[PDB]
Amino acid sequence: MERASLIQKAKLAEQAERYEDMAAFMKGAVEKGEELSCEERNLLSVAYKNVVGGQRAAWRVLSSIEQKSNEEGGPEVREYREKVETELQGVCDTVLGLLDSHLIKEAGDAESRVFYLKMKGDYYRYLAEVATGDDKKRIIDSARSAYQEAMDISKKEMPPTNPIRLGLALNFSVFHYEIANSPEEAISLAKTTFDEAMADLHTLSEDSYKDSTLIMQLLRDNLTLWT
Amino acid sequence: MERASLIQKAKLAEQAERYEDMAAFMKGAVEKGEELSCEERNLLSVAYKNVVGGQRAAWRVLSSIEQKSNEEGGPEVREYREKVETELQGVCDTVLGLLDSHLIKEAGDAESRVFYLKMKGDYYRYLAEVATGDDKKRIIDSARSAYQEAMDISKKEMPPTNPIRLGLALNFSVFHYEIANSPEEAISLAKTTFDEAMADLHTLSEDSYKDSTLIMQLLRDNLTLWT
Amino acid sequence: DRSSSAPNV
Amino acid sequence: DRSSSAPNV
Ligand SMILES: [Cl-]
Ligand SMILES: [Cl-]
Ligand SMILES: [Cl-]
Ligand SMILES: [Cl-]
Ligand SMILES: [Mg+2]
Ligand SMILES: [Mg+2]
Repeated sequence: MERASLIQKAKLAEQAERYEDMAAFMKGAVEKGEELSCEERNLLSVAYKNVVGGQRAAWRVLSSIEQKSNEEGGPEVREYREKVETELQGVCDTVLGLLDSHLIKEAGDAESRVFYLKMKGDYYRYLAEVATGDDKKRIIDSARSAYQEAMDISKKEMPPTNPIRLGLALNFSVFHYEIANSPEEAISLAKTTFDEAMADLHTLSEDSYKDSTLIMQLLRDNLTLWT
Repeated sequence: MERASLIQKAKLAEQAERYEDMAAFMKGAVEKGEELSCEERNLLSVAYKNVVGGQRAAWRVLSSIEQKSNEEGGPEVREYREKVETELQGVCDTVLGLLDSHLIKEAGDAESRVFYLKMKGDYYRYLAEVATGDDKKRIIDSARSAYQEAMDISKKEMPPTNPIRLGLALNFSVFHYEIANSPEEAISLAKTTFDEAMADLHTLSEDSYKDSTLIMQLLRDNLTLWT
Repeated sequence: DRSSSAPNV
Repeated sequence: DRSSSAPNV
């Protein structure tokens, strides 16, 4: 129906904590083919991240049990893990479909482009977490490509403390460590990102500082974990 | 499929926080027509309460917005409130269907019977929260009848500090206040329940005491609210 | 405020 | 433990 009605319903869904509905409303809004505002981008991202987040958490619980049994001591665990996986792949595919059909090519500015390319890398990363065989290889390649393009734009267009730039770098470092099994690249990126941002914090207002250091603390937390 | 496989999958669902799935598995298990153990009763109750809980929370958010607009200053809010309501009614109807088709008549002991009759009263109460007209009247009558039968059994078969008995009395008092608009009956029941239980707390072990006083505190909290 | 009802574990 | 990624508001 009308785009404005879909946005209204997405915001109602959000207040109601109805994230599947929220995502479906935002999908309909994207499909109108107009750009999304900052607010609207965030509605889309929050909705789908809540949906995939539930599936990822469930998949991890089930995969852990499944792995713990395929050592020593029915098909139920496997079967249910497979069901949740298929669901997760469907949601990731839907998001990537929106990004490739509409959002990336229609974005009118640098910030939007980085936002959507990062999302592209993230949803490939979530696919990579559950993938095997040839699927996993092609997914990993796709994630790296998306993240790297986003990184190139962000380095040209955004200051080092910019929260979008910081969050992209954080997630790409997670990719390197968890997905690509490149711990050295992970640490290198996280440390460089942190150091180049620390350099500029003394120039920031209270609110800017809070937004930047939220992400910077996560880079730090990962560095502790990874060393 | 096999009953044991359904129970296994319900417990996996629970660990995964997949409550819709959990409820569907427990529905299949009930439909095998054997009694549920204490553990299994609790799987069923947790699953469906999580599902209806999400819908109730959403309905309340939406109904509040809808009401706040039908004073001074599109159909979207109403339409979405109606969608969520229809969903909620479907879940409540499914639970009541299980209770009437299987659980109440097949229960082999007093505790089971009270548990299921209380559930019957609860799901009618959730229906009553969203009902209007003739539907609301018949639902309210049905809730009262179920609660009252449960109360009669619990008074004969359970001590005053029994957590099931206490929880039933709590929920029936909520019915009186919120649904029946009988504040005097609500207060009277809550106060009597509390006083008759307090009488016996000095006889309880640490663990029994904790289980009983959890519910007793809620009766107290309601009494504060209602006076 | 809404009244409290019995919790589930 | 799993690495932390960027939060959503
Ligand atoms: Cl329009
Ligand atoms: Cl399954
Ligand atoms: Cl069997
Ligand atoms: Cl709707
Ligand atoms: Mg699969
Ligand atoms: Mg209705």
